[PDB]
Amino acid sequence: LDVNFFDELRIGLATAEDIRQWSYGEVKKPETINYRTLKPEKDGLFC
Amino acid sequence: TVGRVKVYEAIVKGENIPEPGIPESFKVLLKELQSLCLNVEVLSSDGAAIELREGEDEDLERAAANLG
Amino acid sequence: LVDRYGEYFTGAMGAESIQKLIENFDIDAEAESLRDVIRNGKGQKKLRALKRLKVVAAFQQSGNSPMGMVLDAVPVIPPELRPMVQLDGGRFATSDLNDLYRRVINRNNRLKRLIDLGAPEIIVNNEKRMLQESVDALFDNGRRGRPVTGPGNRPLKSLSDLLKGKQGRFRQNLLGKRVDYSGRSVIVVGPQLKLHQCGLPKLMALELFKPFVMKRLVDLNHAQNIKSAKRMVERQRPQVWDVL
Amino acid sequence: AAPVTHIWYFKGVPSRLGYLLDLAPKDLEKIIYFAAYVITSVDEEMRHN
Amino acid sequence: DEELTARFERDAIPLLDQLYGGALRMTRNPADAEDLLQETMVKAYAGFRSFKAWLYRILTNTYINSYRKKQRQPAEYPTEQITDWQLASNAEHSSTGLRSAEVEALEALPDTEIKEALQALPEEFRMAVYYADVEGFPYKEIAEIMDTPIGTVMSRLHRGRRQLRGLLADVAR
Amino acid sequence: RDTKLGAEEITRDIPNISDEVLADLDERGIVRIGAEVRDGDILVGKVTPKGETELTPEERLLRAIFGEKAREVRDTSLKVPHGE
Repeated sequence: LDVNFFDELRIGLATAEDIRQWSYGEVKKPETINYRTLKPEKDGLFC
Repeated sequence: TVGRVKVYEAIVKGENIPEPGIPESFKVLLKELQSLCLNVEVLSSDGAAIELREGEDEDLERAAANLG
Repeated sequence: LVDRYGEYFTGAMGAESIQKLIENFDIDAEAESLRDVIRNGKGQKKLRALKRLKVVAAFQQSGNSPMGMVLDAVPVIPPELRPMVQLDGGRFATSDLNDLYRRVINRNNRLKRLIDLGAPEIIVNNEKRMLQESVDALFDNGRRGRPVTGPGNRPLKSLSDLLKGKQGRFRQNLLGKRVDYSGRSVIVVGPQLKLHQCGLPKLMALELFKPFVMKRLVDLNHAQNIKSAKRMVERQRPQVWDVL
Repeated sequence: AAPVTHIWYFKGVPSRLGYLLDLAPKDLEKIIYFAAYVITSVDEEMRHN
Repeated sequence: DEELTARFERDAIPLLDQLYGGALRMTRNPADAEDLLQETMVKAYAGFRSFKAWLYRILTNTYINSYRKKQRQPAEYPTEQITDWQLASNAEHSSTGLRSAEVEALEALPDTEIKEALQALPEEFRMAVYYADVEGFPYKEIAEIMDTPIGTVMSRLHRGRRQLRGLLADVAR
Repeated sequence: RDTKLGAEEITRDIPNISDEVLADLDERGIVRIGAEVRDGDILVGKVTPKGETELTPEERLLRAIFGEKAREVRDTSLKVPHGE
């Protein structure tokens, strides 16, 4: 969809505002997936 | 990911090999840097930050036009 | 000092206190003060003010808020970059990142439970220290203290480990990669070859050039369509050697 | 549930936090890891009066 | 009984420093020993008003409960990197395997079988069966998308279905 | 094994596969003692449960037209590797 017109690549410290804008949600649970159903648990690392 | 499939199409149809896209390795690098709390943006010539994604409609437009 | 005089000041442990020191930090005062002290004379203390001046001035000119050095929210990398796959035998295999993130999560949630439960300040402080150390292990593992280990007493690979070394994502995931339309085999001497030629094993060439052989196979009538051409090249039908 | 310092800016030598606040890296270690208290603010007028 | 909690504090805190030695032997992992110690603290302080060997019983109870929860969760062994062999082996049992650029490109190609049988159908019937069977719209929504009564949508669906059943007979194709 | 969509099956019945290439399989879908196997041949037939969102639009057209079986499977059969 995009050829690379990139002029430069910038790097700086990310504040909590940046991290929260990146985020699609908060991971509140240690669980990964269900052992029986192999389904990702809600609010988990794989949610 | 799009360049490889389009390349196979181009060879199988006897067409020219298309122009390459963006490596997934660079996107992965950016995601890792972000996961390190490094804010890494790709700037265009005008100074704005480009957002890297892919259009979903292209595969749906071709797949839908396939049947008629 | 808190029993008497406690209302004349405020003090704390941990990273919340460092954050409070950065909120009250005046960067311009220290900037031109250090510029003055460094410009006044030459010596060891002038080198202190120069080296401090590089970082303080760095935060002054770049527009970076120094509050970025203290985090209230930790990013979480997408799961495809830290996948979980089941093996033969029912076991599962996760990237070390999942165990690091999981430790940060458990210790953070226990810290919340301790804040709600009104636990002793010693317990809450222990949990805060454990949280800081677990986020440390998440970003750069082993940079401070003993590294967090998995089974077999193996230090887990942190987010910093992905960017570092010959096995990291910089050296072998970027400067080099695995490629399609490639092969390998043992080499034997070619004495009958011309200098511009090389002998290619037939099956190797058929696999390498497979799409070209399919296209040229559909151009002629050997293959009805391209899918049947794929089926013929995969089966090594005798029609493929002339086209190849 | 509580702020955390980024270890890159603390343990990386020379300490970026330590050079920002003019704190010795080992004292900053004592503060961040809860070995020692630090004074965040002081009321000057209330102490003088 | 707030002062009781204070009593807890003193009588608890040195014992806790020794309880680590008990947890480290149990978990064999120092970070898991810290986790187990703090979990023993959370269980003790909330239930200390109820009532050192006692704190050791709470500790061991919490360790064994962590074992029981460990039986219920999926068994995970962490790895520095997942190997390509494990990715392929896992894909062999997966609903969708590891597709290749070839399979993608050829799957994106026209069928030249189904497409011909669809073009033989009149445009109204192929449109109705496209919105119905291929896309999955409910019948009323098909009556809305193209402007027709329900009767023409249903009738064109049945007749187009019949004609397409005639134009091909395949167990797989 | 068991998957998200349910149990796999080792079987001789493999969709989109001719009777000619199943010749050396027994009634279970396992190759027969003494068979000569080549590159790409079937050793053990296996099917894995598939989802209805993974069917191609044409496959879904067939399934809806003929009212086919609710169980959709992919061919996961063990095959002889290349050059063997």
